[PDB]
Amino acid sequence: PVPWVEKYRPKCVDEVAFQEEVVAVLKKSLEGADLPNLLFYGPPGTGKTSTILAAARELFGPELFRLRVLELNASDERGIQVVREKVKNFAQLTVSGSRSDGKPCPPFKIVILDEADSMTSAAQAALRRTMEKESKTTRFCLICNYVSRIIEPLTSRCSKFRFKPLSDKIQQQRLLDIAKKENVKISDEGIAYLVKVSEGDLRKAITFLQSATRLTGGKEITEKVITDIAGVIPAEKIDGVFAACQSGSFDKLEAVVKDLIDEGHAATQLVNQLHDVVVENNLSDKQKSIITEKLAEVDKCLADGADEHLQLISLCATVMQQLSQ
Amino acid sequence: VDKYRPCSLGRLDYHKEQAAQLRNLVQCGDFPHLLVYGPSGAGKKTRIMCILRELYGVGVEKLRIEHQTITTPSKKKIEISTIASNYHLEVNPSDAGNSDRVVIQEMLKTVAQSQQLETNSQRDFKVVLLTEVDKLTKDAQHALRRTMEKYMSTCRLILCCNSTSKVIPPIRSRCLAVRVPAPSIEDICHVLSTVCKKEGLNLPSQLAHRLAEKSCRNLRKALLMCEACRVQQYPFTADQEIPETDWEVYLRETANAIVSQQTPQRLLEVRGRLYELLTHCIPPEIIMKGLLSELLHNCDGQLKGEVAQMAAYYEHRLQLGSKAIYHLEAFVAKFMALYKKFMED
Amino acid sequence: NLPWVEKYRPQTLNDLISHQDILSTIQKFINEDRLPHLLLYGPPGTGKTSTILACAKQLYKDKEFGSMVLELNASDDRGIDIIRGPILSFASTRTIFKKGFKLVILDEADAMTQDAQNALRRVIEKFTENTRFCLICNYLSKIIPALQSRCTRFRFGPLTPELMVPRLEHVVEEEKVDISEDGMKALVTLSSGDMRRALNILQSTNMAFGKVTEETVYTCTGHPLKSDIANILDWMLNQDFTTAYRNITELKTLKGLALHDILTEIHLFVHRVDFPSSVRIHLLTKMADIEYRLSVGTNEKIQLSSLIAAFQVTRDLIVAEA
Amino acid sequence: YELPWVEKYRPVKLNEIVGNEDTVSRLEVFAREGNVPNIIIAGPPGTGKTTSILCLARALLGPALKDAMLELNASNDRGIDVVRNKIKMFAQQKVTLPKGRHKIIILDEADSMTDGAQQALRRTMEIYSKTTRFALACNASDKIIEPIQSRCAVLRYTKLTDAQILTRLMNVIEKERVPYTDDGLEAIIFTAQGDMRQALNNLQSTFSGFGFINSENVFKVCDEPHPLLVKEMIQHCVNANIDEAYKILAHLWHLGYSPEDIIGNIFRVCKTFQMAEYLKLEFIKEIGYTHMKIAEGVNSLLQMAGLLARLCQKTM
Amino acid sequence: WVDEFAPRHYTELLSDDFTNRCLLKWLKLWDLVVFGHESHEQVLEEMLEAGLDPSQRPKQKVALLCGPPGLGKTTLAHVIARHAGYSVVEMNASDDRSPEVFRTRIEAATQMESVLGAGGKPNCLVIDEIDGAPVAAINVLLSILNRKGLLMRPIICICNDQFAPSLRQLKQQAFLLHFPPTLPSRLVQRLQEVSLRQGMRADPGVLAALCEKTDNDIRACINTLQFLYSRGQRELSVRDVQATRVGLKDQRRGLFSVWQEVFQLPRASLTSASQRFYRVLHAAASAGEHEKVVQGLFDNFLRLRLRDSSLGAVCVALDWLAFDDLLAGAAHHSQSFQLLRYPPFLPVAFHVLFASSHTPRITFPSSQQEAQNRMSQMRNLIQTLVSGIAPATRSRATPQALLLDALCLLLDILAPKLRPVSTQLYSTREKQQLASLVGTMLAYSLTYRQERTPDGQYIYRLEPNVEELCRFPELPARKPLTYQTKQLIAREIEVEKMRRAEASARVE
Ligand SMILES: Nc1ncnc2c1ncn2[C@@H]1O[C@H](COP(=O)(O)OP(=O)(O)OP(O)(O)=S)[C@@H](O)[C@H]1O
Ligand SMILES: Nc1ncnc2c1ncn2[C@@H]1O[C@H](COP(=O)(O)OP(=O)(O)OP(O)(O)=S)[C@@H](O)[C@H]1O
Ligand SMILES: Nc1ncnc2c1ncn2[C@@H]1O[C@H](COP(=O)(O)OP(=O)(O)OP(O)(O)=S)[C@@H](O)[C@H]1O
Ligand SMILES: Nc1ncnc2c1ncn2[C@@H]1O[C@H](COP(=O)(O)OP(=O)(O)O)[C@@H](O)[C@H]1O
Ligand SMILES: [Mg+2]
Ligand SMILES: [Mg+2]
Ligand SMILES: [Mg+2]
Repeated sequence: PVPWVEKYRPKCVDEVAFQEEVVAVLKKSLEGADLPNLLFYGPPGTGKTSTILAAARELFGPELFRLRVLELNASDERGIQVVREKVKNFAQLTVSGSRSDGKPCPPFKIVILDEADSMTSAAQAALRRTMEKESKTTRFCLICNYVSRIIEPLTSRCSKFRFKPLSDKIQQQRLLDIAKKENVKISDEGIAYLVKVSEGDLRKAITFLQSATRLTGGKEITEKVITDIAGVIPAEKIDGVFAACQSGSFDKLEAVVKDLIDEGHAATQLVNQLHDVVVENNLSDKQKSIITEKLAEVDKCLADGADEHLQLISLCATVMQQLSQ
Repeated sequence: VDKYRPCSLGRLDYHKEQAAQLRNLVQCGDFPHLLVYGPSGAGKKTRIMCILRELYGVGVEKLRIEHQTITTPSKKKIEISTIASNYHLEVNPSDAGNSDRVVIQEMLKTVAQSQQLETNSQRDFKVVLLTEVDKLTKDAQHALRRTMEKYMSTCRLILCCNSTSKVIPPIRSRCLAVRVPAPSIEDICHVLSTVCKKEGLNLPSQLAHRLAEKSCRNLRKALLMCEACRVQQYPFTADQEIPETDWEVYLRETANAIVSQQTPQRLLEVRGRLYELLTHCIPPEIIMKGLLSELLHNCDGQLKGEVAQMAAYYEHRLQLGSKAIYHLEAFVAKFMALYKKFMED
Repeated sequence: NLPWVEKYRPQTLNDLISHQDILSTIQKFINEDRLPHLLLYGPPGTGKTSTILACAKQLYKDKEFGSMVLELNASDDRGIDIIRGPILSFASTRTIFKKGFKLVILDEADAMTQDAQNALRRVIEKFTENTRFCLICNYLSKIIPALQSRCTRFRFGPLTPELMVPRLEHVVEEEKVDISEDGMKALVTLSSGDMRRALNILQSTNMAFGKVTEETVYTCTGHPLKSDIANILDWMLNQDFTTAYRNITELKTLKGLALHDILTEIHLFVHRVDFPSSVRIHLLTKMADIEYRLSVGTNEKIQLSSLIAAFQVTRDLIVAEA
Repeated sequence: YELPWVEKYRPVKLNEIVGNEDTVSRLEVFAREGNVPNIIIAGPPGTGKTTSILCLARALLGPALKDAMLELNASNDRGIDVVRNKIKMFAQQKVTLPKGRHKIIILDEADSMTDGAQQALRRTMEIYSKTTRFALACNASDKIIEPIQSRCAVLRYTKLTDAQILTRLMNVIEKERVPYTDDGLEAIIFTAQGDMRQALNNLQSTFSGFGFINSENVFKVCDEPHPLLVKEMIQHCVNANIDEAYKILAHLWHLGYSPEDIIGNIFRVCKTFQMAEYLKLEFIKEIGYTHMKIAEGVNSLLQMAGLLARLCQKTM
Repeated sequence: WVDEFAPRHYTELLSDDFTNRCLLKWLKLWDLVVFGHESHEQVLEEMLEAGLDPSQRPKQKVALLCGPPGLGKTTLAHVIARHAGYSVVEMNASDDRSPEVFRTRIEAATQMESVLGAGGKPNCLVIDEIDGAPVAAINVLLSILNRKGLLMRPIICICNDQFAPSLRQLKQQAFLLHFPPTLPSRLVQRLQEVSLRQGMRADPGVLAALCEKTDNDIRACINTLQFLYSRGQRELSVRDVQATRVGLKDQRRGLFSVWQEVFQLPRASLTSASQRFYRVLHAAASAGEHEKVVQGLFDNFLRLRLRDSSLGAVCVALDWLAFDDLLAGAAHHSQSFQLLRYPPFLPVAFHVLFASSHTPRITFPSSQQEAQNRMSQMRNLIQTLVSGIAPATRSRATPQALLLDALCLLLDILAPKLRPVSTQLYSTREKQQLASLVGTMLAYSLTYRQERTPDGQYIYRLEPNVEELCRFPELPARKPLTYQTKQLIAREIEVEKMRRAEASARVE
């Protein structure tokens, strides 16, 4: 059991790089022993969960880590009743602040809510009501992707801590450090393409590098294993699709669509990469608008559960209509 | 198609580099949760079989049938036919229309909290092979994600599916995605020549190419077509009547009856034909795919494209309701109104 | 010490405001001993619990409030075991106290199922002369029409800012914090017509920074700024597609915005922008579709591009009409 | 300690029941024939399914009602044990009755029972058919199994028509000497939504509140979205206008109404609007689509604005 | 209500005489142990005569009278047990839920040496509604059947659904009677006999019309006969059977109104479209059942004459039906029951779309119910087929893959061209081809089955009826295998099955 996204979490708050302002404010809040307000938010892979776990480890220590820290996934537990019963069951246990090592521990238990922005308004209203139920003995920490998804009352009893996305130089630095630590043979171009396919995510990059070490088995990691583990459709397929739609008939469209489907490539990856291609190139505003609206409708239909081949042939019909006119 | 399936990854005929990646994955420890996907008939079950062969000894090929009794929130005991063994457990949770979450909770609990018998032979984890996870509901996949989170230590899953857009990203992101493409026409012809030459047959290359092009890159169909062509007439000629599946040519005749006449009595006749197709238990997605392909074979003047969009839209409606005959007849009625408008002007 | 709502909770029929017809009718019924089963429904934080607690402390003393009033709330699951459990046994009993009816305060009565509301309908119709229920709920339409047909309903609406600002001025005169005009405008706009969130936001602004202005409220709450949404709409209406997409995705990854909040603030903005009717219909239909597509849980960049797409078709049509 | 008007003015004979016509005539024939079969009474809630079999039983048994009549609601326990014990016990007692008289066991809300309860109720209805006659008041007759309804008569109750509710309400008004206006009667019809007990309760609520009946006083004690404003919103959506319709929608949204309440009043007004038939059907389809969005969990103001834009887009 | 017209002797039964004769033969077969006295029809007569227990008992001790819940099987068992010299002690399995009181009502109530006060009147056990009993009770009855004290009194179980799983372990040692007592010749003969028993005078044609009217029910026929006797009509004519005129209606004459209210325009102010709109809306709401109305509209809007040659209304009606299906799905999923105010607008839309003065034929919807029944039957066929599949080839393919990719090709593999020649005259290649054929039949577990057609000749079919799945009628007909080839391959299949049994005996 080697979870590299958990193994390479900095357990010390001084080991947290790039966020020393938030580290210093967290250290002041821990030493002040009166912390009613706490919130972490940012893009995934920024290590807000690792930062609050490092704060919990530097305050509670390893002995109280399994006692006064409770982590719950909000997206896994979107039901009302489970987060009513588990939070109350954890909060009702009266554990004093006395530590066997003699360190002064202030008397609160910490609660982590991972992906708390996935809740609805009524779920967060019931959550707030539970916060007002147990605002004394235990303390809470919400982790969300966007702070504007969180309803107002939960922003009243918390202090925000914004996270910048990590710059690609320190992303490549951390990836080469981890590859040197675990003796992983991968070139600089492989690291750059690995951070390209995982757009601003160190969790996805760490899991993809772990899977590359699993699938290569000691070999040098190439571009093919990276572009196949992430499921990335190669740019030759997208260029062939746009060549068929630009100058061709529906026989060519059905040929390239059947080739993509029988190659096993997912339609979600195709709509994402076709959106990425069509939002940057030199088409007209009307053509880009019609194609992107069709891509959004296609991804909605794929989320509903509609058949992918019919959606792809309708999407390629729309792209052919816009391009071949 | 079952006698000469390759038992191990070293005996495969196509996709050698993916076999090398999968045997390197087996070659080390911490084998993660797999999500095997692709098109139907590509060889996903063959790859998963070879993975399970490499994961254990020679006793993987032993299989048995159990009829396990599940209990719903309603007091109702429902039997589920599981294909199990002493090293893994293969299940199809899609047979329960609404109780799929209960069976994927209970089988996960009885496979995880019940420890393995002899831990010297197998590893610390045993495999649960879910089959066709795409038609599971969203709350069922959420319960699957919860049970995967709770029991990572002793139960590491392999999810065989197709068309991964029905699968939610919170369970896709936790699994290593392995994509098995359908083999190329040259590789289908090569394995047809191999399966003919190892039983003393004289299949020419032209009939093999016609078999590969006719089967739409489905390998099981392209091999059962070869065996049916052997049985139908043994001396293989380049011009052979390839044995066509009955519902495919019935769908082609259905599209011919659609393009024949644009009158509502023909719509009633085609409603009878669609009802026959529905009561023959084939899914309406395949019906829409075959109908659209056979209508695009008989269309002209760019109208295909509009028809193509139309087909996708009604398939979308078919994924929101429960009575598929309303949406299928809405599609063919709108298509016949559009043809009448196209052929009139 | 304590939160301001738990300090300054109203305890008198005159201390609750904007419900003067409702409070007058409740006082008229309770002076004549003709009070029916009550169903107070409305938005959160508009004075539903505090009104009936003021009426209970008017009816009963401090000593007998804990005996002839049973309170059930969100901590109690509302299924079928409760209605055949403590509330039935509470309603079907007499008391050694003065000869008056009992009282059951059932918070969040809209979370009961149709079978639970029918069982509660049986309990309500069986015992009337000794028990007067009080069901308080957010949505009237989530309960059955039989339950609406046996208990008298009362709509606790939102508080108009014209009537809301004297209580805010009273709590800013009693508690000395810095008060400006734009801070009060931000309070009465972001609070959305309920006193509970206004007092919570005011206390959080006092405890976090110390002064109450518009930008302090916006930074403490995380609400999207008006100039922020103005910049988003300007980028959608007079920039290129790749330029607008890159600018808005950098603003989303910087400011911490989400596409649902961008959607509702842009929806509030486009009814100020004097569009022609046809492009207004097109924008509203497209934005409602984007809201539903975000509700069903898809990728976010593609829906952002569809929003920019609708506004680019809009800007082409606007310039072509000019 | 005055009784509410729901139970105070409940009718005591079959001649005062205004709901059905053929079924009340069948009950009137059954009250004098004396060979009453086991019956199942089906219909919407609140249409009078248990003030009709009660009147039939009181006209049938008469002075021996208290010994030879058992009403079993869903108010008590609805397990299998109480139906096994109490119903069989009551059917096994003897009552000195005339030739064409039988005991009556009314089972209110007979649809919530399981399959075992009704498959035992088959034998309890079959065996004791000479002594007692059953009367199951069911909300939905499709949930009743086929062998139960094969051996028993099926009686159907419709939803109260607005003319019948008008006749009953004017009878209650003339009985209680209530001054009234026609606009107040229209308002109490609109807030009544076809239910008789809801109509009587709203009328007694506004009579205890304000007294004199007028259309302004009905909506002070009910406070639905006002049908004048909702009808103006539908009229603006049908007259190719989106700005004025959204102005009315924002006026009804800054009064704090939920999306569900506004869209329910939107459909209730669009039922009785005045326009073309195909435009009505397209509007009802769009309103149902938007209500599916709202009940799915999308309850923003943008969804109501998109509904208004789609209604304005249907009418060119 | 069956007061004096109840059957009491063997001459008042309303079933076919073969079923009653074999039932009486099974009842009188127990006289060797109770009293101590010393096609499918031929199969039943062989199993009722050839071979008995050493303790003078039959092989089966329980009769499963499976059929529809009416049709008077209980009264038939009562009068036959009265005729055979026993007394009927009936019991019910629906009021008995606890297994302890079940064993009190079975193992402590009857089938012992219950020598009562009437020494010439022994007793027999009659059980009704055995399908609805819990599985513990039927397991207890199975243990009583398998008790070796010994069971001597007969058990006459009454069944309603034969294909319940709880009777999977019982019918192999039971006696099945799925006979349909719907033969009017016998129903009207016993009806004339029971009319002669009292004095009611009825024509045979009128009672035959009543028999074919109320779906050949008999207890309801006696109930309505006593009802018309209480009304006072001493004679019966065609007008007396026209009091209802439909006996197959479960209040279905209202539905034929409302579909007419959808389809037939009211003939002639009342010509306003708002009045017709409100009228058909009120009728659609007042019809009560909605799913039957929707199915009737879907099955009836194309057989009606349509003037829309451009299909300008069929698309709108199918959109409306999809809207109704979406409403049903959303109201079932979100559990919010304020969405059901809309689907009453489905018929009135049809009344706007298909308002015609003509009155075509309106049919009760049979396409949807038989369609779902066909889907259930084909699904159970697939389940039985894959249960027959050996576990090695079971896991290698999904049921949809075998249904859409393999089954027609499997039928084309398993139907080659052969000649009528003996087994020893085949060549080496032909013997290897027959070995491959019988290996496929052994692995996929199918066997050719003999069937007696109603014409009289013998025909051969598949054992799980795979050709029901993998075939369509509108295709051009392919040449099937001849009869003697089916006989030859069935003989090869059974001798290969015996060879496989010998191989499994030699290995084990
Ligand atoms: N400031 C940092 N210094 C050092 N390592 C960091 C820093 N930020 C992130 N990391 C690394 O990034 C990894 C990912 O951390 P996570 O906490 O999973 O990211 P995240 O923000 O929680 O995204 P989620 O969990 O998917 S919402 C950690 O295990 C660290 O190894
Ligand atoms: N009319 C009012 N006048 C003054 N303060 C008020 C008024 N209504 C609400 N408040 C304040 O807001 C708080 C919330 O009131 P409550 O009635 O307890 O909430 P609610 O109306 O029951 O809504 P819930 O409980 O969240 S569903 C009170 O404790 C007061 O501090
Ligand atoms: N046709 C009618 N004429 C007179 N009063 C009626 C009529 N229909 C209903 N009512 C009144 O409405 C109430 C009837 O409610 P009930 O009959 O108890 O409800 P229900 O319709 O039987 O549905 P259940 O029993 O809850 S399943 C009484 O107050 C009656 O006075
Ligand atoms: N390397 C191979 N050699 C021979 N046959 C193969 C090979 N790979 C796949 N096949 C055949 O292709 C067919 C694919 O079946 P399957 O693995 O079940 O596909 P799917 O899982 O997509 O339904 C099988 O019948 C198998 O016999
Ligand atoms: Mg996280
Ligand atoms: Mg409250
Ligand atoms: Mg009632």
